[PDB]
Order: sequence, then C-alpha cells, then structure tokens
Amino acid sequence: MASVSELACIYSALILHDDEVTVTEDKINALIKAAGVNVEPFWPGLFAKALANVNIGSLICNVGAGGPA
Amino acid sequence: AMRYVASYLLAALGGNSSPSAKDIKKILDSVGIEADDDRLNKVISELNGKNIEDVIAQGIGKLASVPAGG
Repeated sequence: MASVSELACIYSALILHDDEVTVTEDKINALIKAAGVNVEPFWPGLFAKALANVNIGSLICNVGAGGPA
Repeated sequence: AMRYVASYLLAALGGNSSPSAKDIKKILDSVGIEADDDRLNKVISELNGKNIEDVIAQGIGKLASVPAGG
C-alpha cells in the first residue's frame, strides 16, 4: 500500500487529469479538502510542479520506485 | 482520461470508503470539473466493493477504465 496522503494527492491529480485542467497546489488542495483526505503538503507542491508536464503514471515511480528496504 | 474512478478513490481514501455519485460530484465540483450523474454512478457501480488503496497501490495509472481508443 501507500500513504493515503500520497495516494490522495495522486487522485486529486487524477481528477485534474480527467478534464486535464490546470494544475495548481490550491487545485490539488481543493480536491484534498473536497474529499476530506489530506496529503503530505510537499506532494501538492511537487505535484503541481510536475503534473503540468509529466504524466500521472510517473507517480507510480515517485522518483524512487522502491519496494522493500 | 479514466473517468470518475479517481474521484471515487479520493472520497474513499479520506471521507467514505464506499463513495457514491454524489461524492464524485462533490470532489469534482470543488475544482469545477463537469460530470454526468450516470457516468459516475456507473463507475461507482463498478468500483463498489473494492479496496481502494490496494486497487491503486498497483494502479496510479489506467485507473479501472483504461483509455478507450475508438
């Protein structure tokens, strides 16, 4: 599993990609608050950073792609 | 590009672990994303009875409905 925060940010970006509408920290935050599911805020930041060019499929890697420790 | 699956996941992640069409409208309404009240009730209809995290924990992409081409 992931952290529901990370995963929540994921989904906020997901809905955003369904209309492919503007990606802002406040946009993702709006999704966050709408569902009631909070994220590690650096994610909304970095998400708004990347998702304006990258794809949601990159989130599956999240610049690490680690499994065990 | 995968429809209201993600909205469903959001709602289930931090509000209701069995989201409905109205919950979808909620989530997408907050950012002004348009939705058909049957389309989401349909995605939910499919989604209903799944373990959100585990679903996406190997599926951050191609959420439920994989992009329909043609």
